[PDB]
Amino acid sequence: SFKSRALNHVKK
Amino acid sequence: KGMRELNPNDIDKLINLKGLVLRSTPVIPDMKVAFFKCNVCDHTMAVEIDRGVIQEPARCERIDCNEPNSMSLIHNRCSFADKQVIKLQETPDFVPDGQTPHSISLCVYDELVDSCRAGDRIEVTGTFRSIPIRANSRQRVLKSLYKTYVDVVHVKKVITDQDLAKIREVAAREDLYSLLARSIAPSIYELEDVKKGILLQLFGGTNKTFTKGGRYRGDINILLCGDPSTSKSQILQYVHKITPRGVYTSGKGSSAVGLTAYITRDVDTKQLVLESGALV
Ligand SMILES: Nc1ncnc2c1ncn2[C@@H]1O[C@H](COP(=O)(O)OP(=O)(O)O)[C@@H](O)[C@H]1O
Ligand SMILES: [Mg+2]
Ligand SMILES: [Zn+2]
Repeated sequence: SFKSRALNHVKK
Repeated sequence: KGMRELNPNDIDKLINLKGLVLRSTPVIPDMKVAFFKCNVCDHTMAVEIDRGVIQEPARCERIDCNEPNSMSLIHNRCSFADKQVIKLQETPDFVPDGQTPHSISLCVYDELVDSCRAGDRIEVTGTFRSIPIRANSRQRVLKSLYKTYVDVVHVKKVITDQDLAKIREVAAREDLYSLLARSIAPSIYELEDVKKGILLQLFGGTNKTFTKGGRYRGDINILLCGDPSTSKSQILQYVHKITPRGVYTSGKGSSAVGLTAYITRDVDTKQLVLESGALV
């Protein structure tokens, strides 16, 4: 229904 | 060169100036190297500044993280330098026909900051630069008239063992008192006692730091009262030249407040300040 992307805190 | 002889031809060339310092702004921090941190991956990078422009990055420089427009400036981690702006007034002699003397602004960075005080005669070498003035804050539009100023690169404010060995030789002279008393005021004739008294004032007594009480100062006060035509004012001027600090105040030309201190306000800072009188 929608397009979303996610950024993870562990990536820091 | 004179402050009234700088033409457009002499722009971006090394010139030499001399004048009197009128006022200097406080230290201004000038950015040298900027510091950017990625809001996502917390990656830090430093970028240089060219011609007053930050070479900001469009996106994070890391390969794994490439989020655009996620970089932010950390204000308190960027390297900074010292900047100061001075106003120089041309020497009174250069004034052709008694008008308001012209003034030229100067910029000094790093070591030369806080090198010249207000009310001092200096000789400055620097680049005669020119820079546009923006017509308004919120546009790139520029005025056609350029502001002129000087980028200072050098400032000159206008004991060795051999001298000490020389000085110690005079002290051995038996007639040292007469020598100094005769050299303090060469022109005045047959006033040896007056000269001697004047000399002992220059040396002064001995300083004492004294707790359980108050400080005791070895300063000597001398009064020279006598017949008019005798050399009184001449000795006053002669001593006024020798001493490193002093004010030639006269009678009926000075006020009670004028001697001690005057209460005033600073327009630039809008704060209550006090000036130093003749005695101070
Ligand atoms: N002993 C002296 N040595 C040198 N100059 C003298 C002497 N006596 C008088 N004069 C001259 O007389 C003038 C006295 O004027 P001034 O010193 O102004 O007197 P006062 O300041 O006491 O009114 C000086 O210009 C000085 O040249
Ligand atoms: Mg006099
Ligand atoms: Zn990043």
